[PDB]
Amino acid sequence: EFLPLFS
Amino acid sequence: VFAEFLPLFSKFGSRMHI
Amino acid sequence: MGNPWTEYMAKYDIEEVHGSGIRVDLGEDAEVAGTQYRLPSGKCPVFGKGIIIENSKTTFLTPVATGNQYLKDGGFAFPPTEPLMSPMTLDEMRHFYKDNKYVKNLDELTLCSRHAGNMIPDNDKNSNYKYPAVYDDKDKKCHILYIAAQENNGPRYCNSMFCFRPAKDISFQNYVYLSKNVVDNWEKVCPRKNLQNAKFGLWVDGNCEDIPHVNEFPAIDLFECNKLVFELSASDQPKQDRYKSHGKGYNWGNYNTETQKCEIFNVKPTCLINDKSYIATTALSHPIEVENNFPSVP
Repeated sequence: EFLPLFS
Repeated sequence: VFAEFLPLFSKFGSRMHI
Repeated sequence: MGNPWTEYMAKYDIEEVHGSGIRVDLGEDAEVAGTQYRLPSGKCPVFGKGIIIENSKTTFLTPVATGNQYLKDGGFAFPPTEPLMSPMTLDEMRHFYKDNKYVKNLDELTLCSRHAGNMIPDNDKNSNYKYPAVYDDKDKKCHILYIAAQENNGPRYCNSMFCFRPAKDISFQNYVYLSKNVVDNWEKVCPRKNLQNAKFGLWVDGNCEDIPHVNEFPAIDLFECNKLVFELSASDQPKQDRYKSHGKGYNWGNYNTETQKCEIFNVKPTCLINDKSYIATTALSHPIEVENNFPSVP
């Protein structure tokens, strides 16, 4: 599980 | 309604840009 | 006469300057996708505070375990992200916030608090939820805490949810527990160092009087007295505005170094008494650092 960041 | 523990989410945002 | 200690003692009025629990800080509520959560909201940093996870392979600064292992294994810290948000050294935070004049030059503790506060759970654009953080003052690293809970140690449950409690452990001496509300000016308005050759008192008719009623607990050294004050301090959770302490509790101690007595009390002190046998401490204060000289009050 790898988590992305969004704007 | 309240919950005891926050779920482990898959995605996150950033407030940094106001 | 008028009290000359007023300005000096302002940082010791814990209910006013911190305004939340110390041992368990859950002074506010926030929302994530329609659901309400309790979260830390103290305005002061808590020096030496960490979370002990009962019967654990790791420490609380280890990232949270994933999937069905979440809350069973791992620690409390933010899991790895793309790009990596936690842990973040002081230098990396200042570089990351280089375009923001209001954040890039904040003191390290405030910066770690603001950095943790930038993470939106589930990218819910309506969420006011702000993760707390732990700053390691030795390695200069900010650890965003994914888990805002501080105590789960009911005789009931304590493969399943882990059991844990807050504590000032010797291994946490350089850690600083930070809510989303940690103030920019903490150094001037919050306690940090313990006061050597000083005893807290109460200003009455032009004289600094002794605290008239204290709760005496034995302690081998200052660190153990600070652990005791922390254990009995303001708590937003019943031990094992609903359960909100608002900063009210046994947050102050006068440590007698000679009799090895930690004299714990629950009212705000309004002056200091110069006494060679004493060290004045608070639940918020560093468990080891001492300010060597008694203050000169004008």
